[PDB]
Amino acid sequence: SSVFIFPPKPKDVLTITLTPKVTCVVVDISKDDPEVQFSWFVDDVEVHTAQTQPREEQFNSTFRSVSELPIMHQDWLNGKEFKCRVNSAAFPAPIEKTISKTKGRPKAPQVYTIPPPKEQMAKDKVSLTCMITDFFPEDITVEWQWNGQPAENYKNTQPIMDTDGSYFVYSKLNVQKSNWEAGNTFTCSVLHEGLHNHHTEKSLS
Amino acid sequence: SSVFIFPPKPKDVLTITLTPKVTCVVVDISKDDPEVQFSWFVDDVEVHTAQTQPREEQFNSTFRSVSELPIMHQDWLNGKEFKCRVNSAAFPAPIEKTISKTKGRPKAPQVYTIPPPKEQMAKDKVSLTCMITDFFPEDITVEWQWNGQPAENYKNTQPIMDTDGSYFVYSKLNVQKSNWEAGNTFTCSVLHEGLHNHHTEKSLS
Ligand SMILES: [Cl-]
Ligand SMILES: [Mg+2]
Ligand SMILES: [Mg+2]
Repeated sequence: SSVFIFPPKPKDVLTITLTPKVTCVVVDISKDDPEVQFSWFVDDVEVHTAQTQPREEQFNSTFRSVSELPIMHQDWLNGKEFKCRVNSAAFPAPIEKTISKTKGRPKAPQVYTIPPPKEQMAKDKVSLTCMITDFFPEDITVEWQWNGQPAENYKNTQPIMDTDGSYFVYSKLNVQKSNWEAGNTFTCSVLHEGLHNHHTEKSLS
Repeated sequence: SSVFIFPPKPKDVLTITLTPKVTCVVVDISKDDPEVQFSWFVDDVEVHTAQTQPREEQFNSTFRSVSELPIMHQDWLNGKEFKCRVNSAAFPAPIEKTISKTKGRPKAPQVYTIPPPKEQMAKDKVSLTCMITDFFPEDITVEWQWNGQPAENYKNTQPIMDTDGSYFVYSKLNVQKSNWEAGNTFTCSVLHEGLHNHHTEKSLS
């Protein structure tokens, strides 16, 4: 069992009413292993407000242990370091994991939308595209809105670093024929620390 | 000299990187009056992180004294009460002022845009309109964006309470002829606690 640590949801970090949290996970544990113990520190000073989930059997019959450290929005943006120190019997020494915002001047992303390619219109299931470029750091949230309501039928590619140090991402929203030309409006909502108001919208029809 | 207290900028309250602040002002002071002393409390417990400006001569030759209490975003949204207690020699007893978010379930505003009325197109200076309705509480920020850059040539009416308990606001963006039909894009950016992502955009051309 190897330990992983995850950044907070970019959306959570930017919305005052949400609660950003750092996540530590010990996956691939043997039903036989003793419960792992977690320990957290914010800038090398231990904190005691984390909550660790019970323990859940995953898809490969083994388990995972999740621990969440709720944090302050500002601490993530100001670059504080978050350390998860996990140990147990099945570990000679404890494993330590670290994570913190990528450092550098934030850069605002360029958000563009793309209506179905000329050649796809011939199908009975098309796809709208949101093309987000030149942002930094990589933390970003991209979602789609049908008219004004959520849309769960979309996929975002993981951010990739272009040659120049910035990142890009594509979001693909699928829509069974119809809708597109004759129908409801489609909006690409992006949240990033580099945007004016930290958020922006672009819509298609 | 009567004392006033002002809510934090709605935009400040909602953007994690901005610093919302409560403002106390003692306007109409006589050049002869002794410097007023301020005192703050958050939920009846005094705080000592406020900063009071020196003292500035206003438009009617008299002066004003401004004191700002930086606060936490959450405290404003969670309904905490902010009290400014000001005294001095020119005051028998001290004056106390209170302010805090209006209480009730937040309601999301409906944001619509209006292109110049048919009858105004005949002029060499038109006006775009952003019509925001059904929001609650009244704290809101409405701004305009020419393409993607700020616009300072706009006016927002103060929010008004409709019959049903909600509020509405109109924002008027003026644009010297041209632009409108043949030109750059105009966006109405609104920030409110009741919106998804706390923010939204509507554009015209
Ligand atoms: Cl926001
Ligand atoms: Mg099983
Ligand atoms: Mg003078």
